[PDB]
Amino acid sequence: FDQRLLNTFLERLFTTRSFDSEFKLACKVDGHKDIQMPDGIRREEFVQWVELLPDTQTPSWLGLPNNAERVLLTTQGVDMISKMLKMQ
Amino acid sequence: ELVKGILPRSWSHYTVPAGMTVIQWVSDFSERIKQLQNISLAAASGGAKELKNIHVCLGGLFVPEAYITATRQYVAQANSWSLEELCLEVNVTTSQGATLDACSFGVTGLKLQGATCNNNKLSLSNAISTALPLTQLRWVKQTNTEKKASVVTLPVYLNFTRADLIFTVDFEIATKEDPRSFYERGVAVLCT
Repeated sequence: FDQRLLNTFLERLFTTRSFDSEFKLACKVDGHKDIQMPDGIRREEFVQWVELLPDTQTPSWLGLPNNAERVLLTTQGVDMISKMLKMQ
Repeated sequence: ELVKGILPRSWSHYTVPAGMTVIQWVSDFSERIKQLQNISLAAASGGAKELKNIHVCLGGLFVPEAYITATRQYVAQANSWSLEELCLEVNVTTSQGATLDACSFGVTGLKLQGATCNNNKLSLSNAISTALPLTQLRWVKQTNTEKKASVVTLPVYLNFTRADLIFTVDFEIATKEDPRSFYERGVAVLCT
Protein backbone atom coordinates (compact mmCIF):
# COMPACT_ATOMS: atom_id res chain seq x y z
CA PHE A 1 0.00 0.00 0.00
CA ASP A 2 2.99 2.32 0.41
CA GLN A 3 3.91 1.40 -3.17
CA ARG A 4 0.37 2.24 -4.31
CA LEU A 5 0.53 5.60 -2.51
CA LEU A 6 3.92 6.34 -4.08
CA ASN A 7 2.57 5.42 -7.52
CA THR A 8 -0.46 7.67 -6.97
CA PHE A 9 1.71 10.73 -6.33
CA LEU A 10 3.97 9.96 -9.30
CA GLU A 11 1.06 9.53 -11.72
CA ARG A 12 -0.59 12.66 -10.31
CA LEU A 13 2.49 14.85 -10.79
CA PHE A 14 4.67 13.54 -13.66
CA THR A 15 2.29 14.11 -16.60
CA THR A 16 2.04 16.42 -19.64
CA ARG A 17 -0.83 18.10 -17.73
CA SER A 18 1.85 19.41 -15.29
CA PHE A 19 2.78 21.84 -18.13
CA ASP A 20 -0.82 23.22 -18.12
CA SER A 21 -1.66 26.69 -16.77
CA GLU A 22 -4.41 25.30 -14.51
CA PHE A 23 -2.65 22.25 -13.03
CA LYS A 24 -3.22 21.67 -9.31
CA LEU A 25 -0.34 20.50 -7.12
CA ALA A 26 -2.71 20.13 -4.15
CA CYS A 27 -6.51 20.29 -4.12
CA LYS A 28 -8.72 21.80 -1.40
CA VAL A 29 -6.01 22.47 1.18
CA ASP A 30 -8.48 24.37 3.39
CA GLY A 31 -11.72 23.45 1.61
CA HIS A 32 -11.77 26.41 -0.80
CA LYS A 33 -8.37 27.21 -2.34
CA ASP A 34 -5.81 24.98 -4.04
CA ILE A 35 -2.07 25.16 -4.68
CA GLN A 36 -1.33 26.29 -8.24
CA MET A 37 1.25 25.04 -10.72
CA PRO A 38 3.50 28.07 -11.39
CA ASP A 39 3.28 29.42 -14.93
CA GLY A 40 6.98 30.27 -15.22
CA ILE A 41 9.45 28.44 -17.44
CA ARG A 42 12.71 29.51 -15.73
CA ARG A 43 14.22 28.31 -12.46
CA GLU A 44 14.15 31.80 -10.94
CA GLU A 45 10.36 32.02 -11.30
CA PHE A 46 9.94 28.64 -9.59
CA VAL A 47 12.25 29.67 -6.74
CA GLN A 48 10.26 32.88 -6.26
CA TRP A 49 7.01 30.90 -6.19
CA VAL A 50 8.35 28.75 -3.35
CA GLU A 51 9.31 31.90 -1.43
CA LEU A 52 5.76 33.30 -1.74
CA LEU A 53 4.28 30.12 -0.25
CA PRO A 54 2.08 30.99 2.75
CA ASP A 55 3.30 29.96 6.18
CA THR A 56 -0.15 28.43 6.85
CA GLN A 57 0.87 24.89 5.93
CA THR A 58 -1.54 22.07 6.77
CA PRO A 59 -1.34 18.29 6.24
CA SER A 60 -3.89 18.72 3.43
CA TRP A 61 -0.94 20.06 1.43
CA LEU A 62 0.31 16.45 1.46
CA GLY A 63 -3.08 14.92 0.65
CA LEU A 64 -3.59 13.91 4.29
CA PRO A 65 -6.61 14.89 6.41
CA ASN A 66 -6.18 18.18 8.24
CA ASN A 67 -6.61 16.55 11.68
CA ALA A 68 -3.60 14.24 11.29
CA GLU A 69 -1.38 16.82 13.03
CA ARG A 70 -3.88 17.67 15.79
CA VAL A 71 -2.71 14.96 18.19
CA LEU A 72 0.94 15.55 17.29
CA LEU A 73 0.61 19.32 17.76
CA THR A 74 -1.08 18.93 21.15
CA THR A 75 1.68 16.62 22.40
CA GLN A 76 4.34 19.03 21.13
CA GLY A 77 2.69 21.96 22.89
CA VAL A 78 2.57 20.09 26.19
CA ASP A 79 6.24 19.17 25.74
CA MET A 80 7.06 22.86 25.27
CA ILE A 81 5.26 23.45 28.58
CA SER A 82 7.38 20.73 30.21
CA LYS A 83 10.70 22.05 28.88
CA MET A 84 10.04 25.47 30.41
CA LEU A 85 9.11 24.01 33.80
CA LYS A 86 12.29 21.90 33.73
CA MET A 87 14.52 25.00 33.57
CA GLN A 88 12.72 27.25 36.07
CA GLU B 1 9.13 -5.19 36.03
CA LEU B 2 5.60 -4.98 37.57
CA VAL B 3 6.82 -2.42 40.19
CA LYS B 4 8.19 -0.28 37.28
CA GLY B 5 4.93 -0.91 35.35
CA ILE B 6 7.01 -2.85 32.76
CA LEU B 7 5.25 -5.66 30.80
CA PRO B 8 7.20 -8.88 31.70
CA ARG B 9 8.88 -10.53 28.74
CA SER B 10 7.50 -13.88 29.93
CA TRP B 11 3.94 -12.65 29.37
CA SER B 12 4.40 -11.17 25.88
CA HIS B 13 3.37 -13.98 23.52
CA TYR B 14 0.99 -12.46 20.98
CA THR B 15 1.71 -9.36 18.91
CA VAL B 16 1.46 -6.20 21.01
CA PRO B 17 2.04 -2.49 20.22
CA ALA B 18 5.41 -1.39 21.67
CA GLY B 19 3.70 1.27 23.85
CA MET B 20 1.42 -0.83 26.11
CA THR B 21 1.41 -0.72 29.96
CA VAL B 22 1.02 -3.94 32.01
CA ILE B 23 -2.35 -2.45 33.14
CA GLN B 24 -3.49 -1.99 29.52
CA TRP B 25 -2.17 -5.47 28.69
CA VAL B 26 -3.98 -7.02 31.66
CA SER B 27 -7.26 -5.48 30.49
CA ASP B 28 -6.58 -6.61 26.92
CA PHE B 29 -5.56 -10.08 28.11
CA SER B 30 -8.74 -10.39 30.18
CA GLU B 31 -10.89 -9.55 27.15
CA ARG B 32 -9.05 -12.07 24.97
CA ILE B 33 -9.43 -14.86 27.53
CA LYS B 34 -13.15 -14.12 27.93
CA GLN B 35 -13.62 -14.44 24.17
CA LEU B 36 -11.61 -17.68 24.12
CA GLN B 37 -13.85 -19.04 26.89
CA ASN B 38 -16.94 -18.45 24.74
CA ILE B 39 -15.27 -20.04 21.70
CA SER B 40 -14.33 -23.12 23.72
CA LEU B 41 -17.77 -23.08 25.36
CA ALA B 42 -19.47 -23.24 21.96
CA ALA B 43 -17.01 -25.85 20.66
CA ALA B 44 -17.66 -28.16 23.62
CA SER B 45 -21.41 -27.43 23.60
CA GLY B 46 -22.41 -27.91 19.98
CA GLY B 47 -19.21 -28.72 18.12
CA ALA B 48 -18.03 -27.23 14.83
CA LYS B 49 -21.40 -25.77 13.79
CA GLU B 50 -21.39 -23.29 16.68
CA LEU B 51 -17.79 -22.35 15.88
CA LYS B 52 -18.94 -21.14 12.45
CA ASN B 53 -21.94 -19.11 13.65
CA ILE B 54 -20.31 -17.17 16.53
CA HIS B 55 -19.05 -13.63 16.00
CA VAL B 56 -15.34 -13.11 16.66
CA CYS B 57 -13.20 -10.12 17.62
CA LEU B 58 -10.18 -10.04 15.31
CA GLY B 59 -8.28 -8.00 17.89
CA GLY B 60 -8.71 -10.67 20.55
CA LEU B 61 -7.32 -13.43 18.34
CA PHE B 62 -3.60 -14.07 18.78
CA VAL B 63 -3.15 -14.57 15.03
CA PRO B 64 -6.13 -12.89 13.31
CA GLU B 65 -4.73 -13.53 9.82
CA ALA B 66 -4.97 -17.28 10.43
CA TYR B 67 -8.70 -16.90 11.13
CA ILE B 68 -9.17 -15.36 7.68
CA THR B 69 -7.31 -18.32 6.18
CA ALA B 70 -9.45 -20.68 8.26
CA THR B 71 -12.67 -19.09 7.00
CA ARG B 72 -11.30 -19.18 3.45
CA GLN B 73 -10.46 -22.87 3.81
CA TYR B 74 -13.84 -23.63 5.40
CA VAL B 75 -15.79 -22.25 2.43
CA ALA B 76 -13.46 -23.96 -0.05
CA GLN B 77 -13.96 -27.35 1.61
CA ALA B 78 -17.74 -26.94 1.79
CA ASN B 79 -17.87 -26.13 -1.94
CA SER B 80 -14.87 -28.22 -3.12
CA TRP B 81 -12.93 -25.27 -4.55
CA SER B 82 -9.38 -23.94 -4.31
CA LEU B 83 -8.19 -21.09 -2.10
CA GLU B 84 -6.94 -19.05 -5.07
CA GLU B 85 -10.39 -19.29 -6.70
CA LEU B 86 -12.09 -17.57 -3.73
CA CYS B 87 -12.37 -13.79 -3.41
CA LEU B 88 -13.41 -12.04 -0.21
CA GLU B 89 -16.58 -9.95 -0.15
CA VAL B 90 -17.27 -7.63 2.79
CA ASN B 91 -20.70 -6.48 3.97
CA VAL B 92 -20.98 -4.00 6.85
CA THR B 93 -24.33 -4.15 8.66
CA THR B 94 -25.76 -3.71 12.14
CA SER B 95 -25.35 -6.70 14.45
CA GLN B 96 -29.10 -6.84 15.09
CA GLY B 97 -29.85 -6.67 11.36
CA ALA B 98 -27.42 -9.38 10.26
CA THR B 99 -27.97 -12.85 8.79
CA LEU B 100 -25.10 -15.33 8.42
CA ASP B 101 -25.30 -17.51 5.31
CA ALA B 102 -23.02 -20.42 4.37
CA CYS B 103 -20.06 -18.26 3.30
CA SER B 104 -20.69 -15.44 5.81
CA PHE B 105 -18.60 -14.98 8.96
CA GLY B 106 -19.21 -12.30 11.58
CA VAL B 107 -16.35 -10.07 12.72
CA THR B 108 -16.61 -7.41 15.44
CA GLY B 109 -14.10 -4.78 16.65
CA LEU B 110 -13.09 -3.58 13.15
CA LYS B 111 -12.48 0.22 13.15
CA LEU B 112 -12.45 2.24 9.87
CA GLN B 113 -9.89 5.12 9.83
CA GLY B 114 -10.62 8.44 8.03
CA ALA B 115 -13.87 7.20 6.49
CA THR B 116 -17.45 6.23 7.34
CA CYS B 117 -19.34 3.21 6.02
CA ASN B 118 -22.98 3.91 5.11
CA ASN B 119 -25.00 1.28 3.23
CA ASN B 120 -21.76 -0.63 2.51
CA LYS B 121 -20.40 2.50 0.80
CA LEU B 122 -17.37 4.50 1.90
CA SER B 123 -17.19 8.29 2.26
CA LEU B 124 -14.23 10.41 3.30
CA SER B 125 -14.43 11.55 6.92
CA ASN B 126 -12.80 14.05 9.25
CA ALA B 127 -13.14 11.65 12.20
CA ILE B 128 -10.08 9.71 13.33
CA SER B 129 -11.92 6.40 13.74
CA THR B 130 -15.33 4.89 13.03
CA ALA B 131 -16.45 1.67 14.69
CA LEU B 132 -17.92 -0.90 12.30
CA PRO B 133 -20.92 -2.55 14.02
CA LEU B 134 -20.61 -5.97 12.38
CA THR B 135 -18.45 -6.89 9.39
CA GLN B 136 -19.52 -9.92 7.35
CA LEU B 137 -16.83 -11.73 5.34
CA ARG B 138 -18.10 -13.76 2.38
CA TRP B 139 -15.92 -16.09 0.30
CA VAL B 140 -17.28 -16.44 -3.24
CA LYS B 141 -15.95 -17.88 -6.48
CA GLN B 142 -13.67 -15.48 -8.34
CA THR B 143 -15.07 -13.93 -11.52
CA ASN B 144 -11.84 -12.06 -12.52
CA THR B 145 -13.85 -8.97 -13.44
CA GLU B 146 -11.21 -6.60 -11.95
CA LYS B 147 -12.74 -3.52 -10.24
CA LYS B 148 -15.86 -1.46 -10.96
CA ALA B 149 -13.83 1.80 -11.17
CA SER B 150 -15.33 2.72 -7.78
CA VAL B 151 -13.71 0.07 -5.55
CA VAL B 152 -10.74 0.75 -3.26
CA THR B 153 -8.65 -1.93 -1.55
CA LEU B 154 -8.28 -0.88 2.09
CA PRO B 155 -5.54 -2.49 4.18
CA VAL B 156 -6.57 -4.13 7.45
CA TYR B 157 -3.88 -3.88 10.12
CA LEU B 158 -3.78 -5.41 13.60
CA ASN B 159 -3.40 -2.19 15.62
CA PHE B 160 -2.71 1.52 15.15
CA THR B 161 1.01 0.98 14.45
CA ARG B 162 0.05 -0.38 10.99
CA ALA B 163 3.03 -2.74 11.29
CA ASP B 164 1.27 -6.08 10.67
CA LEU B 165 -1.05 -6.47 7.67
CA ILE B 166 -3.88 -8.90 8.44
CA PHE B 167 -5.75 -8.94 5.10
CA THR B 168 -7.28 -6.61 2.50
CA VAL B 169 -10.88 -5.51 1.91
CA ASP B 170 -12.65 -4.20 -1.19
CA PHE B 171 -15.13 -1.37 -0.61
CA GLU B 172 -17.23 0.70 -3.05
CA ILE B 173 -16.65 4.50 -2.63
CA ALA B 174 -19.78 6.73 -2.42
CA THR B 175 -20.78 9.67 -4.69
CA LYS B 176 -18.01 10.71 -7.12
CA GLU B 177 -15.19 10.45 -4.50
CA ASP B 178 -11.76 9.84 -6.14
CA PRO B 179 -10.24 6.46 -5.03
CA ARG B 180 -6.86 8.21 -5.16
CA SER B 181 -7.94 10.49 -2.30
CA PHE B 182 -8.56 7.40 -0.16
CA TYR B 183 -4.98 6.26 -0.78
CA GLU B 184 -3.52 9.69 0.02
CA ARG B 185 -5.46 10.12 3.28
CA GLY B 186 -4.29 6.78 4.69
CA VAL B 187 -7.74 5.20 5.00
CA ALA B 188 -7.46 1.73 6.53
CA VAL B 189 -9.12 -0.69 8.96
CA LEU B 190 -7.71 -1.66 12.37
CA CYS B 191 -8.46 -4.92 14.16
CA THR B 192 -8.38 -3.25 17.60
